[PDB]
Amino acid sequence: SKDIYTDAGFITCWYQTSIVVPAEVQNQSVILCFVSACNDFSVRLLRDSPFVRQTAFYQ
Amino acid sequence: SKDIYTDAGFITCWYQTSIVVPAEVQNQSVILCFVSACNDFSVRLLRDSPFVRQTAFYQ
Amino acid sequence: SDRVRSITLGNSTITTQESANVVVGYGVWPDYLSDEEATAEDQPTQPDVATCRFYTLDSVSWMKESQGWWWKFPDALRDMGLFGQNMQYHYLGRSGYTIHVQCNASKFHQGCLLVVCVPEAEMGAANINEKINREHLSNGEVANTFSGTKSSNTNDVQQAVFNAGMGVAVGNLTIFPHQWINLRTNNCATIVMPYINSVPMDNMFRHYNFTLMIIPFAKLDYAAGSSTYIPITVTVAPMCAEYNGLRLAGHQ
Amino acid sequence: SDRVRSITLGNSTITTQESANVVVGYGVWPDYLSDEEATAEDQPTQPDVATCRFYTLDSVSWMKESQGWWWKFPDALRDMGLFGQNMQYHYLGRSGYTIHVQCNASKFHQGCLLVVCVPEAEMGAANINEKINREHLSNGEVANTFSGTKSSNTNDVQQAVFNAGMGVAVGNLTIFPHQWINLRTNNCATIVMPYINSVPMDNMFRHYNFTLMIIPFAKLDYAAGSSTYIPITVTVAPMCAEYNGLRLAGHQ
Amino acid sequence: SDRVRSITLGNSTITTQESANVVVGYGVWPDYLSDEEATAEDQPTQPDVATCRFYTLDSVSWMKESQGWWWKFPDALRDMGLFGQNMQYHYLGRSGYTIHVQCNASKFHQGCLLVVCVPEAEMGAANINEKINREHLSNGEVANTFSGTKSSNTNDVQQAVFNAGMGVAVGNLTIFPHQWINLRTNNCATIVMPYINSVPMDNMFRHYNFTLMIIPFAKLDYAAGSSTYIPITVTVAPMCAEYNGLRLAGHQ
Repeated sequence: SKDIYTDAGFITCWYQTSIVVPAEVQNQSVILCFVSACNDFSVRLLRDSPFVRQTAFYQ
Repeated sequence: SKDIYTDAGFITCWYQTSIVVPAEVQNQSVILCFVSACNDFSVRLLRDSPFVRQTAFYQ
Repeated sequence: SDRVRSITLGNSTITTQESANVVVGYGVWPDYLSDEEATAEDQPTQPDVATCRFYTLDSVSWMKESQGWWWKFPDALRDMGLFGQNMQYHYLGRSGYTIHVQCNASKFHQGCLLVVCVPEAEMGAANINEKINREHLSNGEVANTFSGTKSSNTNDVQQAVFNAGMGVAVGNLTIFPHQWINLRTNNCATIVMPYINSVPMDNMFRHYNFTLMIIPFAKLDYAAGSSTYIPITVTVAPMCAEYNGLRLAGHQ
Repeated sequence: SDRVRSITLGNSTITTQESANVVVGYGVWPDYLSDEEATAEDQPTQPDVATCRFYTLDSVSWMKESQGWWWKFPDALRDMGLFGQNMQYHYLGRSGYTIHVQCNASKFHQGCLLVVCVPEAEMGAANINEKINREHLSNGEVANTFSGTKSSNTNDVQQAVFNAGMGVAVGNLTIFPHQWINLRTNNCATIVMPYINSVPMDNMFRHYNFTLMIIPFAKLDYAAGSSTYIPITVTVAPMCAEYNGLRLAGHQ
Repeated sequence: SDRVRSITLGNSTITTQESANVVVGYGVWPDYLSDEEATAEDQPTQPDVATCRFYTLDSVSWMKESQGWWWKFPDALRDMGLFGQNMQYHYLGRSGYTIHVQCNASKFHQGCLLVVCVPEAEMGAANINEKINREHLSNGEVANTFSGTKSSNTNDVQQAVFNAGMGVAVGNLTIFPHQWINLRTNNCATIVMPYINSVPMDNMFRHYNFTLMIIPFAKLDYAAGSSTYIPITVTVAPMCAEYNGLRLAGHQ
């Protein structure tokens, strides 16, 4: 959850150089990002997730 | 030194073919040249070099 | 093959896919001061994690007509983290280096750089009998720039690409650790430069140890549709660092 | 890999970085005449350094519409150094060969050549009952040229790309040592052709031993901004040369 | 290296020169039903030559603005040879698969696809309480197509690229056997998908086993002179096929 006592880090991507591209090629491109976990990843307490937002039953 | 009794050789570079380059690339380019000596290179007599051209002292 | 090279130093890792090689100085790998060469007697501080890491300097652009750059390198890292702090609070510093220069270009581009790491590059002034200011030999991570003509400014370094500042013949400037970033094959250039000096441990503000010179020989020639801005990024990392003589802050 | 090939013959070295292979004739490497096949009795001269070396012939251009070339090859080296002199002063000559054909193009070009080394390529005349002049079958290092249509000139070789001069089907012309210079992968083509003849040692002026034929199948197609002039350079080198019957100069 | 891959299945062979790898499902290679899992008792027919072979489906184009495709895959091979006949005349069918997707582009093109093989991809309808027709979930080898906006057609599948039809987050859709056809390195993508089902042998008309989804993330961006039409070709091949319960033809 969002709190103040435990903050993690701030990913920030930066141009080390620019993008040098030759002629008759488009200028702009697309970078993708993936995410996963390493060998020592863990979770501890169960709860309900804040994404379930229902009102009544599903008849 | 420049003399007549010992002459060495005449480097001459030649197009074996031309430069075939595709479209959207510049036509002209740059060749560089390097120089060094092999395993059996030698020098024999010391002297002064003809590059030192001074007039007075450097006060 | 050996085109893919990785370098891990502390908490910063450079991965390149079109490298050339690693030029290890004059054959000698960086090392701490063995006590056969010991001069001072108090215990030095060797941080080894917060110091031996890659620090990124400023990035400069390379147009069709640019002439060169030079960085003094015990001075351009004056204010880069705890290397900068442990430069400031001490009196004698000894460290190796590891230069890496990023510069990328597509296959429809051409050109060639030259990355030479000249020790003790004492530069001549523009006028004959003028005192150079400190803010023209170096500007920290802000790069200086050569001028291709006969430069004639006041209190300024003699900017001429055909003299390399020292008055040497710039074609003969390849006796030092040098690499060629020809843009058709290579993505970067790596120079591992050990610490060459006549004294075992020297100060890091009074002395400019060496100068990294990037001088373009083959100009950045390309078509009328390619991307114009092709930057040059330089990132170095000290090695085997140690610091002698802790004192109060400042330099004067 | 095996794309980088070097060939050293005497005092001339060809280094190519995008070769294909070396086609060694019909499997047989060049060799001097062993004395089970000996016919003449006087001692032959084997120079082996001033003869077995690469001689460069003339370079021809390949436009979009060029049709072919042919060189006779005991005759195109009539006046190339001491191979030419030792051709002139003797009466019988035996030598292998080593064909190398330089032709380079960028990645945005396309096209394909065909380098076939046809022995005893006896060509038909343009008219039916006309005598061919000597200056149309060969011109020395000056290349002849096929014509794609039905050629009808006087005292001229029958120039037709769909007959290869001999009246054979030109698609079936690949039974000989052949290589394909497809411009997308290859920089050159190498054919090591041994000396195939019905007599052990033959004269080198009366007899045309073979014909090197370069015939383009895929035409030199490219964009509206690329470099038009793409040359073709051919450089051969004799092997295992020897010469029998020294006599006074000339040929008549 | 391991970029050149060949696959021989029966009498149809795919040879690719810029492949990536072969993703073998969830590690399990296809296999016939071992008799620890046997349910039915009559002898099944295992053709193994006239069935385990590559069948080519229809080819679709990929413009700058295309959004996606999906194929149901026990149904798109309804009428492809003796796999189609032995689908029709039987009642229970068990088979693995081997997906191969051809799509080529030059070096001056860019873009990236995503080839995910989702089991049991039960799709939601466009309206909330409407019955989907059979001719919109599948059309055989005729590919369906996603719509990037909020699709609101009648009797139609909910076409939205940011939901993947099932209402899942389409970025999280990579838990399945997936490959990325990034157009700068790869020529194709290969997925060997074993038969995952809760019953050992199932029917092949009532049940849609899985759905092959090709969804472009990086759009086909290219210059103003390149070739516009870049197709996408998909060719699969069943593995370890067997068929239980021969009966009269048809399905009703």
